[PDB]
Amino acid sequence: LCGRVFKVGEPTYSCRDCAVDPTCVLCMECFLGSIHRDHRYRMTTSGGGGFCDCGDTEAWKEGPYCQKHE
Ligand SMILES: [Zn+2]
Ligand SMILES: [Zn+2]
Ligand SMILES: [Zn+2]
Repeated sequence: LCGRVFKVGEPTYSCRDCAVDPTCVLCMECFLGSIHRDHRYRMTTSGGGGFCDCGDTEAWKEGPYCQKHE
């Protein structure tokens, strides 16, 4: 699993099509290797803290894993 903890200023990505709720997010590496880069995504700059949800089926209605972690 990715598990990346976001640092100050780091971009986080959600998918408006696949996220189960708005707290479901991916780090940049997982987002760019995921199906969601072709979807309606939303980038929010992190203030630090929280973690990447790559791999969590309860976080994503489709495409829970990126190509690196699948
Ligand atoms: Zn990640
Ligand atoms: Zn990943
Ligand atoms: Zn998506």
